[PDB]
Amino acid sequence: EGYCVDLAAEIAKHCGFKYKLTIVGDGKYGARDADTKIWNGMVGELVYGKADIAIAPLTITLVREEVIDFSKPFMSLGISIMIKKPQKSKPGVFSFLD
Amino acid sequence: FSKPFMSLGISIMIKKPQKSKPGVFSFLDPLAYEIWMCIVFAYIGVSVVLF
Amino acid sequence: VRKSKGKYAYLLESTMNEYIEQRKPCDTMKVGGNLDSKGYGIATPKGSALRGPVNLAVLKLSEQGVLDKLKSKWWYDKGECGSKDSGSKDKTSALSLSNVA
Amino acid sequence: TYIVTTILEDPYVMLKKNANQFEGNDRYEGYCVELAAEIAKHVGYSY
Ligand SMILES: O=c1[nH]c2cc(C(F)(F)F)c(N3CCOCC3)cc2n(CP(=O)(O)O)c1=O
Ligand SMILES: CCCCCCCCCC
Ligand SMILES: CCCCCCCCC
Ligand SMILES: CCCCCCCC
Repeated sequence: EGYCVDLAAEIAKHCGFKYKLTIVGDGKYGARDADTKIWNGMVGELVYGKADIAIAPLTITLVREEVIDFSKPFMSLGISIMIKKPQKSKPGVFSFLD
Repeated sequence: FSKPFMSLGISIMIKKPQKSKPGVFSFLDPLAYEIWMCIVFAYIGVSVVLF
Repeated sequence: VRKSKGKYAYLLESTMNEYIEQRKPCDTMKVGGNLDSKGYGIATPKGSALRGPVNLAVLKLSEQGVLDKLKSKWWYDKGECGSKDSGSKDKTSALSLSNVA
Repeated sequence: TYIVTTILEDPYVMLKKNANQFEGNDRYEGYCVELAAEIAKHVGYSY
């Protein structure tokens, strides 16, 4: 029970069908093999007939759209910055000139 | 439709606060103009009485 | 909003707010994040052969960092007031000299 | 050729100055105009 679980439960409501919350045995995403040239993860499961839909945050791109028709993104990602919270530093000497 | 080439959202637009350069006599703000004048008139009044 | 001077907060889209702040005399600014999430997109008649290759071209341009370059050029590199003092001057906690001038 | 439509009252497609000297799509300049040129170059179709 999470975000994608509720998303799939809401999608199956507007689109009536029978679905089973299967989990991928590899735990990876769409990655083209160097020499084998075979997909893996959810893309590898959908390209070889293992699941019907992938309710998961898959980053859409050019290498994946050529083999799996994606949909409109339900959320947008972003390369953000994280830092420690700006706590009060230790007041050094000459602090009366503030 | 194609894939979204640009994301957006309902944003808020407010007036940009200016620098708000304080006046030359900004240090006379904690006391009103009536207080400063009444102090001067009380200053000369006490001096004449003391003399 | 410019005449209210901190009394009217207009609610508009993100792209129009960034353009009206940069490509116009910047007396107003954008504050806060987007409330909802939308997205533009080029269209194609229903059942046309100009949807596949067109969709692949859009994803290719967005992946190669081209749309970010075009946005930064038309929204920031051509603003009216420009970016005066791009380095945001931190609010000095100390007392200024003009306050006791 | 292909017929392409767009809106004018927006910062995306605008009428560049000295439009009498130019003609056709060359007069229209803007961010959305550059996007149409790049897409037509990648797909490979005149418009
Ligand atoms: O489709 C993809 N969707 C992804 C979604 C997530 C998140 F949703 F944040 F869990 C993450 N993480 C971010 C940091 O590392 C741990 C998990 C990775 C994703 N990756 C691998 P990437 O492309 O190397 O980023 C994809 O390929
Ligand atoms: C506010 C204008 C008058 C200021 C008078 C300041 C007097 C200072 C010495 C009492
Ligand atoms: C916050 C510590 C400041 C130390 C300044 C030392 C100056 C020596 C001349
Ligand atoms: C308008 C007030 C002038 C005060 C001059 C200084 C008086 C001691």
